[PDB]
Amino acid sequence: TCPFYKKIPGTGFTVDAFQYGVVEGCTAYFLTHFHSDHYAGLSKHFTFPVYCSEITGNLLKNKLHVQEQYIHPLPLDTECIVNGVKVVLLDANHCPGAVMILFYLPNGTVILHTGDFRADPSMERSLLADQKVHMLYLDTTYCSPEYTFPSQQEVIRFAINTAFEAVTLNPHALVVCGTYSIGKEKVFLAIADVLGSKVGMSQEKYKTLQCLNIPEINSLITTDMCSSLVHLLPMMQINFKGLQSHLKKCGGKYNQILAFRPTGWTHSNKFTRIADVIPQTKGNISIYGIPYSEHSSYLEMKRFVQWLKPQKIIPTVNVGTWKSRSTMEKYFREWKLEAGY
Ligand code: NI
Repeated sequence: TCPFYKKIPGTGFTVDAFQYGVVEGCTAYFLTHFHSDHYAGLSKHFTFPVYCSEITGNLLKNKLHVQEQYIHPLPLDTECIVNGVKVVLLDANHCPGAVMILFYLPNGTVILHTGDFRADPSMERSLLADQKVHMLYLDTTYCSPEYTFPSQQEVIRFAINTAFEAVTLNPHALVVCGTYSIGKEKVFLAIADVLGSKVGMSQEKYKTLQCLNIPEINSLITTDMCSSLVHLLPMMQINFKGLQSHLKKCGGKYNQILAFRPTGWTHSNKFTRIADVIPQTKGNISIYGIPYSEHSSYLEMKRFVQWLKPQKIIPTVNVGTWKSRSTMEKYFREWKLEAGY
């Protein structure tokens, strides 16, 4: 059944709750972003109102074939009334089109639902600065102090420098980047830009990217693989067997592959810096795991929450085990006692 952490009290609303059939008493289904664990269950047969960003609404229409009459896109940073309740969508700094949602309940309670987010100090100067938030539905993916990672900017600088050096030493090297969802587009776009190439990909992935309102996108991507020296492949194909295979397909146009796997966190984060990362190599193939995250680090999460000073925190991630739930509740109390709210 629909878990309590997907329901917004005092409303008929639910958040990211499309896989339970009809939820009894739901008058509006919000969708924070187009990732499959969140939209799971949506299709062309859905006949309830879906509230979301413009970009998520482009993906619902074009990729899932949800009918236009049930898609209600809202602008960001704008007070909107939905079924009698004032709401605001804020950028979540996750993937394209991802939002946080502010609900202003008739009784005076204010609720923030972060969806999936990567906390940033810039959020401290959004419409959130303007009133008190009583309850926080929090993306707790990385809520443990071991989870450190570099800035997105640091990681992109590493990738750009690595790729440019490799291709300038060997003009017959191919760059490949893995993907299995929207998000992390800066990785492959920044590398293709430094190399003066467009990125080449499948027709399915090109169609996905043409939904994202990225400026000048026609200048940056293509379905013509042969004209491109940055290829995108399914993340599943980013291994020695899949890459050797792919290289056969290019007809001796290339003699070397340099590949990127943008992971979340991986335990080499606890020891090594970005400047010191090394690839796995077999023959003429090298695979780099780079820690490009679209979720808050522990310290970014902690800073956001100590700034916001909520009265109550409801985790939405890692809620399935008693050990995880207890661990998280201990950190929340530490933060509250340190900051004095
Ligand atoms: Ni997500």
